[PDB]
Amino acid sequence: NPPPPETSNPNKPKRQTNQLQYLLRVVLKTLWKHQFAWPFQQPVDAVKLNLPDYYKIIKTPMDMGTIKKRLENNYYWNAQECIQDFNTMFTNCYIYNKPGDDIVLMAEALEKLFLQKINELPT
Ligand SMILES: COc1ccc2c(c1)C=C1c3c(ccc(OC)c3O2)C(=O)N1C
Repeated sequence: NPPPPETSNPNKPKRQTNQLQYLLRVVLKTLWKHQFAWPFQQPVDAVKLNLPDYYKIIKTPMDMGTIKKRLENNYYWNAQECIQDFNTMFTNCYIYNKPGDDIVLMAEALEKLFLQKINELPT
């Protein structure tokens, strides 16, 4: 396994915004409880899951456990930065797999719920 994505970085500028607060309290914590959330709650363990090709294909890994810790650590500058991490997580799934796979059906449903929840954010 590669090292997991960082969740802290002292020289990176931090910020707390209403939208980032909402992304943790509402968006992530709601997605987390979905029946299809479990494959996305932690970095992919290529050794445990027997996916030796995973990090040969996926060069910008991301998962909701990392995102949750980044939100809790006020790692992001703005909501768009966190939204980009969700989008990276979803697109990684589509890239590593192919249409119709169970894991892709799961990501497709989670992506639709995610878009529903970020359609309107606080001001
Ligand atoms: C307990 O956490 C788990 C357990 C098994 C899981 C995953 C995470 C997450 C996966 C995953 C993918 C592809 C194949 C796969 O299994 C063949 C798979 O399995 C994939 O793209 N992601 C994100």
